[PDB]
Amino acid sequence: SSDLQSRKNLTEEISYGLREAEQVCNKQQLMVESWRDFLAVNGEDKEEDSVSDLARFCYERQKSATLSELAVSAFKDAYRDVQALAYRYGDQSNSFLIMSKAGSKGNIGKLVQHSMCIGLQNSAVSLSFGFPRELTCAAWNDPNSPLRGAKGKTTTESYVPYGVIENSFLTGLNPLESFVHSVTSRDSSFSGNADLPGTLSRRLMFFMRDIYAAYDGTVRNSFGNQLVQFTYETDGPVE
Amino acid sequence: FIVRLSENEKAEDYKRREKVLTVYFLSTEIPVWLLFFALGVSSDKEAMDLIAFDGDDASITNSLIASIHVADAVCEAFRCGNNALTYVEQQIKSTKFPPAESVDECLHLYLFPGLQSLKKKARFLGYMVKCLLNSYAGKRKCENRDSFRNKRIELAGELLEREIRVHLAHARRKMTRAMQKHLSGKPIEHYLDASVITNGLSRAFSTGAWSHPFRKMERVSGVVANLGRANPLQTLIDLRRTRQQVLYTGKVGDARYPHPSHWGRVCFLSTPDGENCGLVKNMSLLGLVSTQSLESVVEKLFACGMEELMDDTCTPLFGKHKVLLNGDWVGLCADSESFVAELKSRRRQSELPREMEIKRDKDDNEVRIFTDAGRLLRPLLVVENLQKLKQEKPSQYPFDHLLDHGILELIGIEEEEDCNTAWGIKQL
Amino acid sequence: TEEELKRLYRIQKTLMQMLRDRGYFIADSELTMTKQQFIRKHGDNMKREDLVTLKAKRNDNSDQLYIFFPDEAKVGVKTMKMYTNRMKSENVFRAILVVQQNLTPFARTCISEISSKFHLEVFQEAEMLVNIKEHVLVPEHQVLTTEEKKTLLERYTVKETQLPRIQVTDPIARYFGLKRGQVVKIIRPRYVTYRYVV
Amino acid sequence: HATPFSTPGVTEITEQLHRAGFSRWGNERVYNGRSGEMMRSMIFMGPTFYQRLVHMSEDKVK
Amino acid sequence: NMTYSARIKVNVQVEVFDILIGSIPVMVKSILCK
Amino acid sequence: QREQTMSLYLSEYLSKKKHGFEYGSLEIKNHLEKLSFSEIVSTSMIIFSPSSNTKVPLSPWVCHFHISEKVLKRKQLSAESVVSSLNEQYKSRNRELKLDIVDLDIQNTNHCSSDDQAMKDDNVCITVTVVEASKHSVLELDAIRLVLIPFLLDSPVKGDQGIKKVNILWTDRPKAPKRNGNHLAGELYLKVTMYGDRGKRNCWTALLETCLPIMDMIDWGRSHPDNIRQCCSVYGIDAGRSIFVANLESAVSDTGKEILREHLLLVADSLSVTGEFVALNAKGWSKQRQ
Amino acid sequence: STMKFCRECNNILYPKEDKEQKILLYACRNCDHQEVADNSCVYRNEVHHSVSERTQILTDVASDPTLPRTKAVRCSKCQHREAVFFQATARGEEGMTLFFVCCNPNCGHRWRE
DNA sequence: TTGTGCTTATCGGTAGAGT
RNA sequence: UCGAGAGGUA
DNA sequence: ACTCTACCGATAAGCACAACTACCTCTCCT
Ligand SMILES: [Zn+2]
Ligand SMILES: [Zn+2]
Ligand SMILES: [Zn+2]
Repeated sequence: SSDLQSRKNLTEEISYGLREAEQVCNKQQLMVESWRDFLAVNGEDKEEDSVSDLARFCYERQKSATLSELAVSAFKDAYRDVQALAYRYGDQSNSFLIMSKAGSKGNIGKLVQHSMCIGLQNSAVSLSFGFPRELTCAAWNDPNSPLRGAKGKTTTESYVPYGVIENSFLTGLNPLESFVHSVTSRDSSFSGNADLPGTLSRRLMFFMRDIYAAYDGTVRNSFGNQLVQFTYETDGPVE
Repeated sequence: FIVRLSENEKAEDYKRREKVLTVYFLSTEIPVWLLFFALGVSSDKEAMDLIAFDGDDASITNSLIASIHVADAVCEAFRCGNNALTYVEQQIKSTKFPPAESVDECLHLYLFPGLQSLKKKARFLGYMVKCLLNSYAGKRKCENRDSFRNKRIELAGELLEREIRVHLAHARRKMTRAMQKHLSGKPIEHYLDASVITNGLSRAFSTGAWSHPFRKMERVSGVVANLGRANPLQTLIDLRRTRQQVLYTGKVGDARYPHPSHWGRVCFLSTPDGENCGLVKNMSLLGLVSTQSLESVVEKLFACGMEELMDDTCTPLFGKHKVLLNGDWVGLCADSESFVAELKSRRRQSELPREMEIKRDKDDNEVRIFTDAGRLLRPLLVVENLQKLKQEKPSQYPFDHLLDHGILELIGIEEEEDCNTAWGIKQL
Repeated sequence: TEEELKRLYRIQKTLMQMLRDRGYFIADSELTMTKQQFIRKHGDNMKREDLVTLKAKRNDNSDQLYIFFPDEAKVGVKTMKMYTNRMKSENVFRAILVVQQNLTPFARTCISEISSKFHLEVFQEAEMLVNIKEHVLVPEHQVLTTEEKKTLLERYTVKETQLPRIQVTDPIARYFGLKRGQVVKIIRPRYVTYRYVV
Repeated sequence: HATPFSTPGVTEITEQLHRAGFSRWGNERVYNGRSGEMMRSMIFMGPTFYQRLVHMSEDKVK
Repeated sequence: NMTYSARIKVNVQVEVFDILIGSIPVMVKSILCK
Repeated sequence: QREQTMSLYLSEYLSKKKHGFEYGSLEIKNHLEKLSFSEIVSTSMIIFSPSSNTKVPLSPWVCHFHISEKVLKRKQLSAESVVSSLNEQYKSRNRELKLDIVDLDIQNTNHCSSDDQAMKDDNVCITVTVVEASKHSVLELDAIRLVLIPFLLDSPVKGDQGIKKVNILWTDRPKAPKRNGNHLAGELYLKVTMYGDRGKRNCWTALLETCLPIMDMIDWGRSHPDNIRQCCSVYGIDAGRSIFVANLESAVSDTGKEILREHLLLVADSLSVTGEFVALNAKGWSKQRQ
Repeated sequence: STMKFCRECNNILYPKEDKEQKILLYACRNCDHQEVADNSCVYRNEVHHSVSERTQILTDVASDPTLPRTKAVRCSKCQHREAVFFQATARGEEGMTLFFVCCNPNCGHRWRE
């Protein structure tokens, strides 16, 4: 930001963009077979009830995996516009913008997390708790929040965590937001899937080692001169 | 004591294979209703009232009816006389390792030792079956191993205790073998071998293989570690760690991820990276581990207003909430809110142990009290008596004075969820 | 029984298409026959008897193959023996057997024991619902003759063993009725490849 | 104080640095030591705390 | 290079009609420590 | 693989009708999707009604299934249709219910003489009564409740037992391209997932038997199983190789790296030298050498 | 699934049918007591499909399928090709009518076939 | 802790073979 | 030196 | 019409390996 007023304008703009993205996700969640009567062009008196239940959408999203995927896709689609604000509020001499445009290191999303907001934070694995849509001190003390085991809406056994962090790294993170970020990023530090590429490479090498090209132009295996390919199927240009 | 709900596989035809309730006590596999009628119950309606499901579910009713029918088929006329007691005695005697005591004595001491009366343990069994049915119906959530509310930690009081016990048992076996060899055919000092326990402890500390908590063989590893002298920070953080044992490392579950129960007890931002990612957890700065209290809080609980549990099973509990102390149904309370408030007030006046968790959950309609060891505690400011601090006369208050005057208190993980906590003074 | 009639019409059309692809001199009227014409010519009740026909190779009239439709499903060894006797009487070396259900183990042993004298093929009715050859994924298949196979072996100076293999149980091999020891020519959408039936 | 959850705002840090007679953004004008010319862009400089790890080059030589 | 432990003494009586059992390692700055 | 995913493409003749592809896909999904009788029914109860020995002995335990008309309207079903479907399912297998049962008759009634509850007035009632051959072996209630009720609920009123779920998806680069016409905007194909309860019968052949009334709607010239292993048995080794190449290209694109076509083609031709896609384990290598 | 206890010994009653009586009766095996049944209902269960307890969250059972999306149609208010199509009945019309819902987050337009 | 074979055991199961 | 168990490096 | 065997298809029940590469220290015994 050039000055304090620009920073305040950017903060308000980011907040409004996040609210709009959340509303877009809530609208996209309705694309299910249970709301076909409401989505049709008719006269329904339950229009206000769809928008009055704001906290129930988060609970429904965390319990359902398809709804979670749809919400994630909608949030990314809406958050592209939010990420686009860096070019409007960024100077040409900014080192982060220069390195992002040049492609040497980083990208636009990393700069957005640095300055404007971290954004969506979701975990692939299923957990017993859920983020209560706000990431504030009051939310952490709510007995009915998804973080406190279950919301009682009959109990729940597993959750797909889904949280949005309004703050950024520069502004700092409250302990609940830091906890959410740690839960999201804990999967990277695991040692899983470190042996699978090696084992797959070893097996594929064992299968493909004996293959070689012959003088006659055919692709033959070492064992018994077995014909794998009569001619190399490459689209040129040197044989 | 295990109560299992599963489809019947004994003396059951193809058509009738619905879920029934069974009791696994001393590997006897006895029907639940036979045990109910053996424990001073003479009516089906009374047994149903003991299991206060308080709901309308077809599966639960079908399971109860199936259990009744299985109990009737297994033992003829079990309700009349004491046929159920004879049947359970025969089942106990049928075990490969039957207890020496009789049925009239085994039930008193091998079944719910906390409850002295024979009818009270029937009510406890009814409560257990009610909890199982509520969990099956989905009203009650199941216990999770990841949460710290259901976990305890032992550092030296218990880890060394089992090694001492097993080495003492081995020494006793060797001593009695030597005595039998010598008697048939000496100072008492010669009979007892002193090198046994010393060598066992030395080997356990050196090799690092500690005795398994539940298995005689298959000694566990990772209990004893070397200290780091590179810098004082390394030896400070090595002394303050918590280990979670898992059979295999690649497949563990949700134990590698942070949990809301970790708030303030163990650090969630710093965990080792690698195979033991999340299994080893560093304790927080304000982290304390509870210890067993010599004093008994049972006598003080009755002074607050708690009443004794009804011995007769016929008398129902209208609105009296259950009071549980270390898993024992000590008594009942008419109103949970005032009872918990008075208990907390007594604790703040140093009239109760400073390491005690008071839990009140309205969903289960019970009051839960814990005073055992292994619980993780942290100090939190109390705003009710925070104005008492502003005396302006003293300065540099010792922590003991603050605890005695009630400005600060130790809050358990289970108790923290009940109370409302402020993050900062400015927000307060 | 209209569903059975249309199922049999589809099976007959697919069989005629397969025979035409195999070169058995199939008349254009049979290939272009419509469902209405089929049900009008067949009659009220076919009884799985009108479908039984005999076809001869276009190049040589001596070669002939007969298609057999058993009256009832779950055929046994008695009907197999009757079919073998009928083939011996009519002097035909190839036949196609279409059965609603799978054959009995005794029938399989009988049909395998006499494979040297005569060659018999078994096709399920479910398989013949859709023509496998007329598919986008399936490329063009051309069966090389003995002279073509010899020239192919001589050109690359490679034995028949050292070639990519195609099992007899493959749907394309059964569609073309290829026996063991015959190579094929495959054109991909160009570079061509050859597969050896083993 | 640099307490993690009680960190001061960026504005306070900039004001404190400005009161010290330096640029509020932590960057100062520098001159190339080889030629003496003045660099076009200011360089951020500050006394950060660094640690020396136990891993050494000569310990890894084989 | 020796164990820092403490001896354990208990009285044992044998009836027909303070002995040493073992040494336990001592943690630094415990209840029993110089 | 138990799932045995399939892929069905719509025919080109539906393009003439306005919104033809959408209507065709919806009709195919409606016809091919399994719908359990338990989902349709709301309240199931067994009522004691005297037999009165009309003409044939029968159990004095009739099964009353109450179904609201709104659900039938949503699912495009009628009481006569579901009764006929239940009768067809009962006569199709009749292998379960190993008791003294001879015939089963199902009756549809709009209003039933039940005074136990009248919460719903627009819900029809279905009466199912078992018939016994002059025996009292069916008089008990436990056997009926434990056997007959689960059997009726598991019976599908729509679709087939094999088909698990059908979802309609839009794609831009299909695995099976069109013959010559290339709209290239995309096509609305249906992905069918079946049940691998038993490997006795091939899933593709079973699907072919079900789609007989709608053979024209499905473009069988491009439809193919999603699996690679049985695609060779269904359409030949070459089709399986092509689908494997397409899947490998998709996986490489998902990985974000760029790999030349010749490498993937060589891998595909090496893994199918013997005409069968062997596994990457030592067993597959040993079989290929054998 | 209807359980009741007789007034004499407070034990579970077992339903039974007598051909001569031609009426529903309940009699427990503890005492020779028979009472007249009421409502003639021996079993009444609300049909539910929640047979997988504590398992529908971890595993996606797909209880509520997602509506299909097509790119052939073009929206009127905005030039967006993606829309959600489904079949539903009108307020008073008879039959199923195809409906469309625009997928543009900024449009929110729905129209019939 | 499993993924993948892998090899018996085991349940009918009906097809011929015979009377 | 030959081994086992731990702790770390990319 | 009415009955015995016999190779053969689908579910249990135990084995049997294998869960990455290159590195470097430290204690324990062996
Ligand atoms: Zn009814
Ligand atoms: Zn009675
Ligand atoms: Zn639009």
